[PDB]
Amino acid sequence: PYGRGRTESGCYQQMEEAEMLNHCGMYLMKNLGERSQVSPRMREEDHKQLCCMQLKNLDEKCMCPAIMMMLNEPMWIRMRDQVMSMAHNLPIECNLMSQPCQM
Repeated sequence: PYGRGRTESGCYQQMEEAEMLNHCGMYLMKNLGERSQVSPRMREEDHKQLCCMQLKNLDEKCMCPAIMMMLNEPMWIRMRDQVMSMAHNLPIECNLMSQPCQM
């Protein structure tokens, strides 16, 4: 499902500047803390192309090691515990972190 590859600050720093896994996070963070209570039909955006977008703006080497740091930003701590697995196949189905970093 993942790999092992540590390194100093890099892609992460380029991530905040190009918050790639920030919008795809809201979709996963929309049930992590949102008044499910809904009078009308429903309501909920979908940014799966805005993440798969900037994710490309990043390097193919930032599509695995960076993600880790993505869930370390000032918006991914405990609520990310869910966006962790959710954003584990989202970036893979895009070929971002499919299986780049291995053992």
